[PDB]
Amino acid sequence: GLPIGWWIERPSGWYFPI
Repeated sequence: GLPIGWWIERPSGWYFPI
């Protein structure tokens, strides 16, 4: 969802490690 966080997302962007 957001480039920042932990790793890449499914739809787009990155996600958080929680």
